[PDB]
Amino acid sequence: NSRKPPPYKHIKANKVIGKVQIQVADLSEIPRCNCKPADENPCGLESECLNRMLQYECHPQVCPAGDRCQNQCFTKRLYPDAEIIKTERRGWGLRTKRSIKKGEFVNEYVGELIDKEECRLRIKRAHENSVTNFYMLTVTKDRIIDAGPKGNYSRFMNHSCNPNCEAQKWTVNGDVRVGLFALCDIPAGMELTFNYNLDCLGNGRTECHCGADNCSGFLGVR
Amino acid sequence: NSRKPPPYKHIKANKVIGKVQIQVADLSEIPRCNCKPADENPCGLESECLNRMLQYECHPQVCPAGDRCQNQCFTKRLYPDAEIIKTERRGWGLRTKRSIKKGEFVNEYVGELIDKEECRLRIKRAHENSVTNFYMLTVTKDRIIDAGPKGNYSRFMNHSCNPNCEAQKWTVNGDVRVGLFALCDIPAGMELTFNYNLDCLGNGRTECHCGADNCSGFLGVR
Amino acid sequence: KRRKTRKESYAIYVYKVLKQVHPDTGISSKAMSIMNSFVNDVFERIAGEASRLAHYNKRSTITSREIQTAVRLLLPGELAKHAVSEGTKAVTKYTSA
Amino acid sequence: RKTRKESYAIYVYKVLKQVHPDTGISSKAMSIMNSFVNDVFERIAGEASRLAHYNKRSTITSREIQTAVRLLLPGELAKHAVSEGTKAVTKYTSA
Amino acid sequence: RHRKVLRDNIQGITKPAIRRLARRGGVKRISGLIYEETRGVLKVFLENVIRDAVTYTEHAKRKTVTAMDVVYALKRQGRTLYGFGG
Amino acid sequence: KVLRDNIQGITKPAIRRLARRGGVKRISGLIYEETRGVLKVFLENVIRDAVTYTEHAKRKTVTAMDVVYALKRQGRTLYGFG
Amino acid sequence: TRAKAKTRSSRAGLQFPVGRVHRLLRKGNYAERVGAGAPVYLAAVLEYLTAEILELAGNAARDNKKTRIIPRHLQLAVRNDEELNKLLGRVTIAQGGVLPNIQSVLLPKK
Amino acid sequence: TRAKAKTRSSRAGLQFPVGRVHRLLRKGNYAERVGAGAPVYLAAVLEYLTAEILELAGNAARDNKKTRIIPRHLQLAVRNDEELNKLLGRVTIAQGGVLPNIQSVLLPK
Amino acid sequence: VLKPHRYRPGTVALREIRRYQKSTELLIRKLPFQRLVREIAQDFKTDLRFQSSAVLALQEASEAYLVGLFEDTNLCGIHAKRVTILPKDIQLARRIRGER
Amino acid sequence: TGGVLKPHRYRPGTVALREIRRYQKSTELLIRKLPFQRLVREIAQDFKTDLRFQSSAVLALQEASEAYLVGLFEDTNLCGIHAKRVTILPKDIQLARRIRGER
DNA sequence: CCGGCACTGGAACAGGATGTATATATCTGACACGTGCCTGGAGACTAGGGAGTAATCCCCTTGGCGGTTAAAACGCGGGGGACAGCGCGTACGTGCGTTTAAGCGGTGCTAGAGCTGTCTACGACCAATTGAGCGGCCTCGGCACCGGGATTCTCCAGGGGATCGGGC
DNA sequence: GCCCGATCCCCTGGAGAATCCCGGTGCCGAGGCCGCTCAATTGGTCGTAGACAGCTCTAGCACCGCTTAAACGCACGTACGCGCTGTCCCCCGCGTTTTAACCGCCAAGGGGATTACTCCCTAGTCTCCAGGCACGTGTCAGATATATACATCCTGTTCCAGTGCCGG
Ligand SMILES: C[S@@+](CC[C@H](N)C(=O)[O-])C[C@H]1O[C@@H](n2cnc3c(N)ncnc32)[C@H](O)[C@@H]1O
Ligand SMILES: C[S@@+](CC[C@H](N)C(=O)[O-])C[C@H]1O[C@@H](n2cnc3c(N)ncnc32)[C@H](O)[C@@H]1O
Ligand SMILES: [Zn+2]
Ligand SMILES: [Zn+2]
Ligand SMILES: [Zn+2]
Ligand SMILES: [Zn+2]
Ligand SMILES: [Zn+2]
Ligand SMILES: [Zn+2]
Repeated sequence: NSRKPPPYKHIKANKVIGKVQIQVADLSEIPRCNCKPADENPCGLESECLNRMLQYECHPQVCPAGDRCQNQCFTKRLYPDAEIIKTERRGWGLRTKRSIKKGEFVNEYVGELIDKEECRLRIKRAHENSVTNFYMLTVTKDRIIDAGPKGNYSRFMNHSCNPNCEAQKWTVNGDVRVGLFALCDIPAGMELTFNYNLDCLGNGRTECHCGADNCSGFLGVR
Repeated sequence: NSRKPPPYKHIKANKVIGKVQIQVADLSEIPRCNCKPADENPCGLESECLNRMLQYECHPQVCPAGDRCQNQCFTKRLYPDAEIIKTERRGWGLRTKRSIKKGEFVNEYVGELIDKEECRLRIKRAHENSVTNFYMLTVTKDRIIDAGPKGNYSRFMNHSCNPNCEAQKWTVNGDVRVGLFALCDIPAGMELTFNYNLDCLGNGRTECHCGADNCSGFLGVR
Repeated sequence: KRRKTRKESYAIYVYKVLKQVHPDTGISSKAMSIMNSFVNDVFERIAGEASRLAHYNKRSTITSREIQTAVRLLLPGELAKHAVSEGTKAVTKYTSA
Repeated sequence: RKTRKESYAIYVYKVLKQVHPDTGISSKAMSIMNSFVNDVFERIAGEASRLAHYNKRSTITSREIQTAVRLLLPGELAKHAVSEGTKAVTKYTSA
Repeated sequence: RHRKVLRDNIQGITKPAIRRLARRGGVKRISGLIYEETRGVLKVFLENVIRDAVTYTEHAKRKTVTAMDVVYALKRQGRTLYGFGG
Repeated sequence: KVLRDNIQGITKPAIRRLARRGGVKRISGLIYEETRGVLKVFLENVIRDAVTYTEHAKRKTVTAMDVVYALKRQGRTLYGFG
Repeated sequence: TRAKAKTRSSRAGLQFPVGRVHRLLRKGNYAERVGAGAPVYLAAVLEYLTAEILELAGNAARDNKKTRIIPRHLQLAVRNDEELNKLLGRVTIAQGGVLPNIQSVLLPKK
Repeated sequence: TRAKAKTRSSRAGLQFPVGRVHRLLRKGNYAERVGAGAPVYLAAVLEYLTAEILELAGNAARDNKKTRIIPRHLQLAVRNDEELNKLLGRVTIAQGGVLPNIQSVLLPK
Repeated sequence: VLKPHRYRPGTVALREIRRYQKSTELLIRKLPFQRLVREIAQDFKTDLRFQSSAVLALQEASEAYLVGLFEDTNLCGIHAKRVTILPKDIQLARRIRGER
Repeated sequence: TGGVLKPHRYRPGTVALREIRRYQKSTELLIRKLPFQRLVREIAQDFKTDLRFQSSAVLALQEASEAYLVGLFEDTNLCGIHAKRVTILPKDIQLARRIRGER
């Protein structure tokens, strides 16, 4: 009631439950940039990387910079600070230790690969017995990421009409994945939060109880 | 000292005193327009005559529109009204009777084809016997017009720093002439005037003593 | 003096053609060179096209049937329809005598 | 029936095995090399023809062939081909 | 007679087809009036080649258009093409 | 004597006259240096071919037919000079 | 020779030389043999394409009050006809000049 | 025929047919007489020109980790060399493609 | 169910510029292209048959023509300080080339 | 002691529209013959040394050079007008030559 | 307070959930190799003409000098055009769901392309005769300038005729 | 009261004008003739290219059914044209002074262009013999595709070790 939530099975990768699986592509359909072996930032963040700009991810077997490039971040998992902490206005929230300049990302959104009909059935069960499951994410047609039973330190996140993160999708090794980022520079020790545009098939539940210029709003107004 | 100005000889064309006379042009150098035999104004005023805009003058043997054209005005002498009236501020000047739409011209400025050295001789004569000649106008290097002995109503004219007449040069039948045109629209019954910029190697005589905003100026500055 | 050798041109047939369209005009010695060049330039395009038409088909003769096709491939739309009439009338009048 | 058809396939395949001993080639590419050879042959011959005509001659010789290459090939290609030709023409006669 | 005539077949060159041809040439943003003009530009180019190919075909006294007539009619306008014979 | 600096005999008014016959009304100030480089690479391509045609015939004098052939070779036919 | 000779230009009714076109075809390296109607067909086209130009050149020389053709009229004749201008597109005539043409946006307006 | 027949392209030291180039020249209506060193001169040039468009196509195919040659490697070899690009300027190669090129004003800032 | 932020304008275009410049296939439909050839060719002669590979030869010439006209059209727009192409750049390109 | 009057000048664009009409109607040559003839002999010296020229072979080069330049200055103008200008700059010549196919 | 006895868990066990390599099912299509033969290339002469080499002639390319006038060079003012910054609103791009032809395998059929054999009319070849076309020397004669009187018109010239301050 | 002697608006004897027009005069570039020589027409003879009739067999056109990727509407938010205003600098129109292109002569010699003579390089025939082309046998390109014990990592559990509580 006042401490660490009930146990949640931790998973690092994305497992499959339904019928669609991962797409292991060979080293023949992966795009390849045009950077040159150079100073501290090759294929870096302040560079002109044709693969970074278009939201691609380089493979260490094609990128000419070998193992010096910085464009391999989804497969290495050097997540920053701000593990789980407790919030008083909402459930848990998070707070960081070091200030992150604009341009770095936060832990990847992991879960289970349920499908459309399975989401239908699950939300209908949880509705008819009043559980109100709200851990879903549509990434493609008949492909949904579920962070209800499993997940990581990401699924303990909230909404904010004045946010500082963003949910933008990347294509890695011929497969689409979702990752949280940082909008701009922020201080340390505060609660990072992100906006999401809800799409409800029924009724709208509540109003966003954040405090700022325009955070009166609602949950699903725009 | 109370009536019409001292006697002058009334003439219409210009005669030669020096060595070079008119350059009689053949009917093979006269430029040509693109007007068609059409409504009431061919080669008119509000139309776009490729001759009228470049300050040329048609000749009835080449122009396609024949004799209906209205671009024959230096050779027909349909001079306007406004005979002589004595002036209270300066000697005689001139005055008009009716109104004139801006875009039409007044009598041609005619005289004698004096030259450089003889003009020098004449100005020195006027100094060493107190005449102070004031009838000179440059048209071309060693081609000058003098309106002392010859002339018409035009030579009875004065200066202003805010006039309503302008002196532009036209090329008729291969020969460069000078005709005064009206700057702005003029109501009936006032004094017209044109501005001239002097070029003298002597000393500055006086200031333009009219009454207006920029009327002060001076003779030989602006 | 040596009486230098002879050189042939078309300048006495161009002059016969001119006097049937305009019986009272002349022509300049520098305007006749341009017409020589014109005729010599148009002869070669047609001959060179018929030479390839006859070789694509494995023949070894040039007849009045390759010339007609070369005229159509070379000339524009409304020009290529009067030249055919001229040529096909001349050939008929010739082969009757 | 099916008399024959001549091509440069068995000579292109001989030349390839001197620059790249372990490499193949396909049919769509052989059919392009053939067109290339046939296209250059008839640009080089149809100009020696015109040279011999302009000069009032009747024979095509190695001098016409050498001059008609300096007008076609640009730059260093000509400088190397003119050297390649006069080696074969020298080795052929002294035998 | 099996004489099924055709009409209004210039609308089978759709809008996505034209967008792909413009993407291969390097174009980022496209107006909305290019589509009714690329078709007029293509219909002019095809006629000047089909006319010459049919002219080369009638001379040989045949009824089938072969793949050499097209190569000759193309090379005759300075647009040589490698790969289809010759 | 070896010649040099003759590209500057193509003056500025001589280029304004060609621009007026072409039909232009107003001219910048860097066109005069841009045009003397376009005129100097057109002449080399023609003189090279004329001198080749001249050496093939064992002469020492460039005639007026060498230039006509070297022009026709590049699709720039010229009527009037035999 | 037994009868009275008659040139071949008079049998067809032409003004250009059939017997010289025949020899130019025969000694020009075009083919191994040459038929009998090829010169008679080629001369009758070479003459039409010449009358066609001289007519327009004479018309153009008349509208300037002159009685003689010079290289300027051959230029004005061809650059005004949309099929001669297609036949002679890449050709340069010596001492011909250009056509008068000014763009509308450059004219001085009020 | 007494001695041992020996080809004409083995005296010169070539790979292309001199005896066939000769007949193609003689039966093509180019002139009235053909000398004796003209085919020997022309075969060497036809061989030099073809023995160097393959030495670039092989290199371009080895940079894709492949074994054969296909019509795309010939395009890549030809449009990347500044003399062959001027010789084969108005030629179209079937199934070739284009060169990867994107302007500098259209990239995002 | 929530959705992630959508792409920005100019990415899904700049990403397929990069993949159509890498393949070598044909970019039109074969049956619609062939029905138009058989229709144009009716104004010159009736009852014509076409070999199977005389129609595969015209498609490549046509696509090679259009792909290269668009690259000339794309420079006039940049000259005028735009990034879209309009129907008045095609006309300038063709007129300067010498076709219309 | 006495001034001499002067009329009004011309407006910018009149003496430049008179010369277009004067030069688009003549047929004369617009370059000086001796300056042009020195340039040809200077260029042709880096191909073969000490060779002579015919007086009518030097006159055929001058007729082609002018016909080339006059027809390049007509394509430059259409680009200048495309970009909404009246002045021609050095970056129109390059666009014209690149689209036309030389550079 | 010591021992009995019930109460309880970090960590590994048994059987299982599940991730990576390995032994068959069976197709699989196109470049690189043998073998016979039939036509085209090589060898050995002979015959006639095309190109090479040496003299001779005269045309036309190069070089120098003097005088005159038109074009090129240089410095000023000034007004008009190129260029940057804002602001508004229309039209092109991205995403989602329903509707429509393109592509891929068969099956049946005949129109016309490609090759073989026979045979008549057409173009190359050669000798003899004659007129169409090219070069050189001459007229004739309608074009640009000088006169040149003298022409329909206007003009410098002072003159006559209606009109007054006193004159009579 | 009538009019004297001078007085300024009409008026024309030569003049002067440019030049409407009516004749000489010196002009180069198109037109015109009279030899003359070589290229086109007339008349047979000969042999191969091409026209025409048959016949075999590939390949272009038409029809039918099934699965699924591509084309078609429709809604919404925002990035990009397009017009308007203000500043400043650079190109155009004018006068003076300086330089070299043009035009007309004269002079010397290099090299282009014929003409005669001779020799060797190429076409044309017969023999003869091996290279290149069509068809047939062979070894992978090693892809792609399923089953299958069990390779280390996540976990329900059952006797075992600490542990606290009840009791004698
Ligand atoms: C996604 S869960 C995050 C933490 C999780 N519920 C927990 O307790 O561990 C947050 C739930 O509270 C609601 N919620 C979170 N932040 C909110 C806010 N700022 N305004 C209104 N509702 C909010 C959302 O509807 C969501 O269902
Ligand atoms: C051009 S003449 C013609 C007028 C006549 N000569 C007269 O003034 O009695 C005028 C002379 O008067 C002078 N003038 C006229 N108006 C003037 C004015 N408004 N201010 C100064 N001087 C003026 C001029 O200097 C000139 O010399
Ligand atoms: Zn990288
Ligand atoms: Zn990179
Ligand atoms: Zn809120
Ligand atoms: Zn007009
Ligand atoms: Zn008029
Ligand atoms: Zn004043």
